[PDB]
Amino acid sequence: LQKQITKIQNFRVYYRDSRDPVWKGPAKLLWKGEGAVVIQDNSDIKVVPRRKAKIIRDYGKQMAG
Amino acid sequence: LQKQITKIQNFRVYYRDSRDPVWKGPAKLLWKGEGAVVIQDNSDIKVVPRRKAKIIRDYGKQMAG
Amino acid sequence: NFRVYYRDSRDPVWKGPAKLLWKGEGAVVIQDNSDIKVVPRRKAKIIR
Amino acid sequence: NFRVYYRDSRDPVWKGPAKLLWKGEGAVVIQDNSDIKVVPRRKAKIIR
Amino acid sequence: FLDGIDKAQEEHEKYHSNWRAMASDFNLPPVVAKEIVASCDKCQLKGEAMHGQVDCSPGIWQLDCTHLEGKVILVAVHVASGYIEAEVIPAETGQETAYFLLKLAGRWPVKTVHTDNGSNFTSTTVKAACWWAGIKQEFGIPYNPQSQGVIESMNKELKKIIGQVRDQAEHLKTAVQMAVFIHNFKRKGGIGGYSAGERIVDIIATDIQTKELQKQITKIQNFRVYYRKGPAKLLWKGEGAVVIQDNSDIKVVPRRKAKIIR
Amino acid sequence: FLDGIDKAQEEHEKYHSNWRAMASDFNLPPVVAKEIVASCDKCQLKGEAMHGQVDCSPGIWQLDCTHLEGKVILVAVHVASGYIEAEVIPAETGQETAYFLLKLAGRWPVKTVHTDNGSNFTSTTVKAACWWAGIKQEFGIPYNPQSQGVIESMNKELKKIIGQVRDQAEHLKTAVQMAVFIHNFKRKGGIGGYSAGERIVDIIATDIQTKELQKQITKIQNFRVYYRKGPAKLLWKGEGAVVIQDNSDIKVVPRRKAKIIR
Amino acid sequence: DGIDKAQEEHEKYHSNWRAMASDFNLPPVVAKEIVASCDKCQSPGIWQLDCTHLEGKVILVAVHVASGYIEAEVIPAETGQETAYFLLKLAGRWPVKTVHTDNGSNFTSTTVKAACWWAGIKQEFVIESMNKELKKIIGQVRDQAEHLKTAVQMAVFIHNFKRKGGIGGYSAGERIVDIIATDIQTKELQKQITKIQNFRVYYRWKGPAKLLWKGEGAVVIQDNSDIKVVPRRKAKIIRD
Amino acid sequence: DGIDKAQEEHEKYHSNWRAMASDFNLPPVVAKEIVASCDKCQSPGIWQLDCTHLEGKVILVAVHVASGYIEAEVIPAETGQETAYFLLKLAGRWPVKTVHTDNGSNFTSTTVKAACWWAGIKQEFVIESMNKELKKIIGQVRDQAEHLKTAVQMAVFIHNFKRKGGIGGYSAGERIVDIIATDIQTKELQKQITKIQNFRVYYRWKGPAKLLWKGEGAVVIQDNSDIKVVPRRKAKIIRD
DNA sequence: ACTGCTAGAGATTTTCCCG
DNA sequence: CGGGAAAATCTCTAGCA
DNA sequence: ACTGCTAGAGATTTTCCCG
DNA sequence: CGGGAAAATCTCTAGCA
Ligand SMILES: Nc1c(C(=O)NCc2ccc(F)cc2F)c(=O)n(O)c2ncc(CCS(=O)(=O)c3ccccc3)cc12
Ligand SMILES: Nc1c(C(=O)NCc2ccc(F)cc2F)c(=O)n(O)c2ncc(CCS(=O)(=O)c3ccccc3)cc12
Ligand SMILES: [Mg+2]
Ligand SMILES: [Mg+2]
Ligand SMILES: [Mg+2]
Ligand SMILES: [Mg+2]
Ligand SMILES: [Zn+2]
Ligand SMILES: [Zn+2]
Ligand SMILES: [Zn+2]
Ligand SMILES: [Zn+2]
Repeated sequence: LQKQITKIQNFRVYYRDSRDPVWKGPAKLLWKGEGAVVIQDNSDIKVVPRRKAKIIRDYGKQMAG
Repeated sequence: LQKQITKIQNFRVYYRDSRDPVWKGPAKLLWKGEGAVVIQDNSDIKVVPRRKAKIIRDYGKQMAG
Repeated sequence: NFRVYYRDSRDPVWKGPAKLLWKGEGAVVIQDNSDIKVVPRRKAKIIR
Repeated sequence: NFRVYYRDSRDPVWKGPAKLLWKGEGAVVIQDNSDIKVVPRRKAKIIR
Repeated sequence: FLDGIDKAQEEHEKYHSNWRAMASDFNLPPVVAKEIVASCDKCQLKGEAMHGQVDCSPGIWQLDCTHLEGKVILVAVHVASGYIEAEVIPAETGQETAYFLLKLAGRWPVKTVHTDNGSNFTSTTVKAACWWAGIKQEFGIPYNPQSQGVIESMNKELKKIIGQVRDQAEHLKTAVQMAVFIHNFKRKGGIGGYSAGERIVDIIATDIQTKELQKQITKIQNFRVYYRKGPAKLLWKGEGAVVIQDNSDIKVVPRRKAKIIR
Repeated sequence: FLDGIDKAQEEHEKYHSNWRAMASDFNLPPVVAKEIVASCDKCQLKGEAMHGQVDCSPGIWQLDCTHLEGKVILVAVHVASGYIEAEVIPAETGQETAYFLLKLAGRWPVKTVHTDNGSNFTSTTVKAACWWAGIKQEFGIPYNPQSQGVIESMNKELKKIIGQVRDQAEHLKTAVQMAVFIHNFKRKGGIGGYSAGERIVDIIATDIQTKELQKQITKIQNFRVYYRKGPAKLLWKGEGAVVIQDNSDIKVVPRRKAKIIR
Repeated sequence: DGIDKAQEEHEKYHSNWRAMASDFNLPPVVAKEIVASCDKCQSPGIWQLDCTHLEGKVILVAVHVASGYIEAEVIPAETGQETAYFLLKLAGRWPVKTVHTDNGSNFTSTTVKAACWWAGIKQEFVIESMNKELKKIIGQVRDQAEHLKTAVQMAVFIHNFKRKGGIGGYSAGERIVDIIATDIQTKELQKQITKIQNFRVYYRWKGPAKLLWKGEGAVVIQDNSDIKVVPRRKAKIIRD
Repeated sequence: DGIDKAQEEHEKYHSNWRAMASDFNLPPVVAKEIVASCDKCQSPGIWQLDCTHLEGKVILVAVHVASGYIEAEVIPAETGQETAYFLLKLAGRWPVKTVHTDNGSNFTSTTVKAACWWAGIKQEFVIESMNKELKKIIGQVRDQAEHLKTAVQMAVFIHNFKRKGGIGGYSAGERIVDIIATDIQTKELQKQITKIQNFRVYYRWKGPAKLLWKGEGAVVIQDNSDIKVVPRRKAKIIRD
């Protein structure tokens, strides 16, 4: 369970707010629902809509991690 | 002479730099030439081209001054 | 209640006022002369 | 010496390279095939 | 300045002054002159200076027909990744669009398709192919191509790449597929320094893996949270915050304020 | 990675990869992949992401013909102030443009006129009227209306105001002059909270008054400055800086660094 | 502090508020109140319109009577429609407030009356000497143009910007620009006075003084027809 | 610090670097070097192409042999022009590296050879069972479509996303997405290894160790075929 | 060697007004 | 000094063929 | 009830690399 | 810690009918 939580926290999320057209950086994924995505960006827990988020696992993880 | 210098310093200049499209605020006019305008904005003496400057005497000088 | 003035379809003339039925992020749903229209918020102005 | 690639007149195709004769704030004067053209800097790219 | 309101109104019915002109000429406060402007129906001629934000889900695709050399190219983009699929079609009918869309849905997991209100996409033929493949159809607001701002942008980029490889091929369809190759695999940059094909594989694999991981997390982490109230589904127990979901509302709570039972 | 340079070149001649794709695929540093892209003539397809800045002098005017209701409106704007002068003309010839321009130069101190390359403005008739009135003619770069971005913007605004007063008049020329009235005197806002007529009166009066004040200052303040060198015209002696002019170069100098003689 | 010196120089010289607000670095409302409390002391918008006749054509001439700045057009007919078009053009070009005409059939038309009503121009019922000078310049420059209206606009150019005179040696365009800048300053001072004529200040607590200036740290008021400067926290301003 | 535990679990179990880089929070170059120094241990781009015949029409079928993901088109003729078009479409859609064909006249054409040369596809000279399953699904869904190519694309949909099986119960589309994501990770690790295979590190000063990882405060090197972690200032990295 | 700008609509910051 | 409130400024967009 | 975006070109900030 | 240098990020534009 805790290993699966740390596994799902390895994914990066690129998100946007409602009136800012630029994409915010790689937030840490905390929870994924069907319509909402709970992330941690800039040590702030945020709730993004599912339509406003691109969740990847950046495969330049072969250096960092 | 000094009264004429303080008279010419009462005019306000709205200027622009070469790669900033927005108009900077009411700088104090110090010297006016045929192709250059020496101003004092933000306690910084600047030299603006004549084509990049709008020199007015704001007639809402009937309050301040 | 709101008044919406809008720009609709291949027409630079602005219509309105209309009743604001829905205000979403990005677009609005309005009702002008018993006609329901979806207008983007760039082509609409809402006054309370 | 510089190479200027430009976009000239009612034509989406990009021409070049040309010799940069003058680079001003806002526009450039270039020479392509012994033809001197004044191109805005939005429609021109200069490479050293 | 109550007489100034009447005089500013009867000059706004002539000149349609803005609020600053009436506030200067009739000594009105700015709220009163703004109310004189805002009551004139002839002066509401400008919209809100913003832009919307398209649906960047992993299932949404944006389709559009573009034209080049007297031929019609039907293009689709994956909005989350930028992965394109284009094809030169003989005509811009819906019978030829439904074949492209059924083929695309057979290739990739297409969940939603966002088009404009072109007859090709608005037809009953594309409506039956989407019902068969299980695709949801979204249509943009008419005469507003900004709603399709991804695919139209990709239209530009597609034509750009065709202009670089038009001489490497004899027919336009070959150059279109060559440009699809170059965009999907030979142009890197974006959110992960990826090409579009690497990004769509990463996005779809991430969606599958995160759905599996969350389905395995929420079946084992079966807790309830009382904050401030009532029971709530625990979504994420952190060290300084707790994310819950009650009344279909995902809400973040300070760690001082909640406690988790069960 | 020297073999990677050759392989990246021979794949850029096929695919025209950007620099990030070649730097990822062939392990090149970014400067080398950027040099492979920058040597391809087929890949220079984008210009500099900036804009220029038009001449905002007190003497420059920008003229343009716009069209409304099948009629031609010749519009002029004072670029420094926004003051417009428009007139419905019978035809878009240069004989009718030179009359408008000679009339405008008789009304206001017109020193320079910036137009596009319309035949009206490019003619020998407007060239003789400008020579008579002493006006300098500047022409924008062809098929680039951004060079006339003031007057074109005013074109928009002029038509906007005509759309608000089209029903107050019977003919278009009356509504055009009514809109010129409303823009020049009933729309406030800008650099001084002014209307366009107040701003042009302020700008021209300021130009006259500052020219007189500087002509009276520089005939009495006849000094010379040695800084760091050589003699230089003293322009402005301040408390922490000294502005001079030597070799036709206006230069600001610290007060520690210069000393003023004569 | 310079209010006192301005009051003594006004009781000595009866100076305008322009001189007192510049020789003593005063706000113009304070110097305006100094010159307004003195009992000893208790036009830019006027144009004049006429029609001349030359070579069978009719020329509408408008003269700014304060500066001599002319504005003339060859009109196709001496009709109230053409006169209303000329007046609407002139009102959109300059701040016109009153025209003085000569009881002509084209000046008392309903079309000119509606044009003056729309632009806010008073219509009342120098000019002949200006028409004489304009006809002299038209006769001077008639050889330089093919048509008459070109020669009329050339003469308007020469009169407004090439003929100088008066006391300072300025042209008519410089004179109308200075006169209308002075009128803008006058209207801005009247707006600034009307903005604070509805205030009453209670200071030190003595009676309702009238506010003249509200600065960054001090207010300037007038009580018992004499002016005093009060600190900001030692005053209460009530809009009444 | 977890390099030692990973080396002991590899000498016990012969684990892949995927397991060692995840069970011990290692960089993948370090676990790759652990599994590469072990002497005991010393396909996603392959497609297979065929042409089937149904109702007098010819169907080009490409099968990803690692996942079973099919891609089929009714082509108007069994011509190398149509085959080259199919291959260029497939190469633009998926990362194709090798196709396996059956020495046909349309597969050994010069047009297909030029298409494989342009897209960088090796051409070498499962598939029949996949054609049998695809023909079974086409016969299942032939009643739902008017034309054959619609039924072929419907069967490609049903095979790739509606038929599940294998060990995990995944469809062919999920399997090809996981396989190609694994290939992207493999190519990224090879790029990361090739980026630092040209470096030599002098540490503590002992000999030229090879660099495995250069972190924020420490470097990880391998000297004398054993791995050690060194501080950043106690190492000198020379590109040679 | 020449050149985007302008005004309005919201949003956010900054200054004022008295306690 | 401290909150509201109002003014000022910043951001951003259409339309100009 | 729906919605501008994308990639390149410079400019500026930020991080790295050794002393 | 300190300069260069290089990478990263920010800004901004055309074209998409
Ligand atoms: N296109 C013209 C626009 C225009 O596009 N406005 C939209 C626009 C878009 C962007 C922007 F920033 C501002 C902007 F206004 C325009 O406003 N005006 O006034 C024009 N006047 C005349 C001619 C034809 C020149 S020519 O054919 O006679 C020739 C050219 C060169 C050499 C010889 C002859 C074109 C135009
Ligand atoms: N105008 C179209 C553009 C376009 O303008 N691109 C330029 C552009 C400008 C700005 C921007 F942000 C992006 C952008 F691309 C376009 O790209 N596409 O694909 C279109 N496809 C089809 C139709 C006709 C719709 S209809 O007549 O069939 C109808 C409408 C409503 C109801 C019924 C029928 C128009 C367009
Ligand atoms: Mg379309
Ligand atoms: Mg389109
Ligand atoms: Mg033009
Ligand atoms: Mg124009
Ligand atoms: Zn109005
Ligand atoms: Zn290239
Ligand atoms: Zn007096
Ligand atoms: Zn092993």
